[PDB]
Amino acid sequence: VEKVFFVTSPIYYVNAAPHIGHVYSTLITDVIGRYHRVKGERVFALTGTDEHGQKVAEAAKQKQVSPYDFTTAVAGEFKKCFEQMDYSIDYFIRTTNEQHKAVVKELWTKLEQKGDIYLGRYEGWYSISDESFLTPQNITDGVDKDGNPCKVSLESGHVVTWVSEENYMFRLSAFRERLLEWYHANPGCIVPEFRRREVIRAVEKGLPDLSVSRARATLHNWAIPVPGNPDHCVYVWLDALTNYLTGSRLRVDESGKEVSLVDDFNELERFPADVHVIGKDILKFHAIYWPAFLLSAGLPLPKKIVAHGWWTKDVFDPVEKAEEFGYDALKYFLLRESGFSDDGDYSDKNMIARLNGELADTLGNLVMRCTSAKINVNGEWPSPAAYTEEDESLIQLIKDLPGTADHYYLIPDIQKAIIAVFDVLRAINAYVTDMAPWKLVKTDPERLRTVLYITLEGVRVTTLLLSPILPRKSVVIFDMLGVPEVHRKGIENFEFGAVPPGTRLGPAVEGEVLFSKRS
Ligand code: MET
Repeated sequence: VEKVFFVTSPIYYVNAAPHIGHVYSTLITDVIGRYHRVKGERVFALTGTDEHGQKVAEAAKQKQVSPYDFTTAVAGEFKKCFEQMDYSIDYFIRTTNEQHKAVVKELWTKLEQKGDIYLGRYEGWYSISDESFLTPQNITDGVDKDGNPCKVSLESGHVVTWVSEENYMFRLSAFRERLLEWYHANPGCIVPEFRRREVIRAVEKGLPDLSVSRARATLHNWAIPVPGNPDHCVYVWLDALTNYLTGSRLRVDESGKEVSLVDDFNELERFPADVHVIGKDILKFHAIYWPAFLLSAGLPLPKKIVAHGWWTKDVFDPVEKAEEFGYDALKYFLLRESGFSDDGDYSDKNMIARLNGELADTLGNLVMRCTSAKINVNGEWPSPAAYTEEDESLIQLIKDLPGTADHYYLIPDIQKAIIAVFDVLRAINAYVTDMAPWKLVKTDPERLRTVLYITLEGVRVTTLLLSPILPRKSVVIFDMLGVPEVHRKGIENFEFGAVPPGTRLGPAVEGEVLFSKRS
């Protein structure tokens, strides 16, 4: 299928200012989308804000402001944060958007028409902060904002309240077997594997029907009305999930403004998403509810959901840390340190260790060596002579790197991808140290040609595969190496030897620093 590669992030509640967590989830989305662009693929990356609901309404009230004013303000904060963070997201959707509201009504009507929505009651627990329905097995004892007894969610520890309302119910129970068939027929669809196992376990125990409307008073009328029943408002999560479907049907300005909503998702060739990036805290909504709505509506299911280890929505300001330590470096650190396990050492100490250790010493030092006037005296890419077995062994590593990094990026496990690239980087260092090209300038010019060219090409290819992570710094590196633009993207330039000998390096600004060491 030739289609637009469609990668999304969650859309974040606007009850508070954007923080780390939002920046991480969108960072992952950004990176995946950036990697597919360097492969020369069509990409559409989506991010945005979740603006309706009781949670947000009550946050706006607590600040003595109108919901319209409050969502617009916080959303603007989110837009400023993501711009400052230097992403490359193709569109920023808001659920207050009028074109979005129309897709929600369409989808609602489609589910109703398919027979999958009936009027019933929900009587049970609810976490307003998580906008989540919970069974009694999922709550426990706690304390409110005053030490007063109360019940909280096991999931998140937020206060839960009992709800007894006549609600429109979605027939989630009817989709249990079809979802299990989906999980098993596509064992890559949920990443990492242990979260794929969790979802299956849960669906296997059985599924209750899901409330998809609420009484309009309860939401403070800050919500999308149920089509043909203005007493009710569409559940914030059904509303929220439809974000993905909406964004797949929006034609976008050259300045990121929606200008048109197309009738049919096929028209823009984006739906269904090839990867949903989410945090572990919103797995049920994306891996159970979402495909059930889509199976009901006759729509196509996503290909991959990847749930990382952070808590999506919840001492570290992203922009200030990036001002201190560097943007690409901060992004690199976040991506390198965490797996699907949120047990990352995020201290200033470990940030500096990785900055100095890997960015400055492994990669930075290596770039400076092969470009320096000491070693590379003609400031160009040499023609290599004959390769020795040690030469060939390093070359093999470089030739194998792209296919390996590619598979990691596609899982997606971006940490593993970085580790693979830096293994090759550590090897190239060991080769350089072994060959001592600095001594070779004098002793053996022909030998140097070989060592230097292999060093250049290794640095080029690692840098290319590192470019979705270090997008500003890779441009600097390519500039230093003198790599023509056309060679900076495309799978054509994954191949060893795509930049010809004789290519001149780019001027030198000997106020160096690729990465300046710290503390
Ligand atoms: C459809 S993504 C919804 C995510 C939710 N608004 C959150 O912030 O966790």
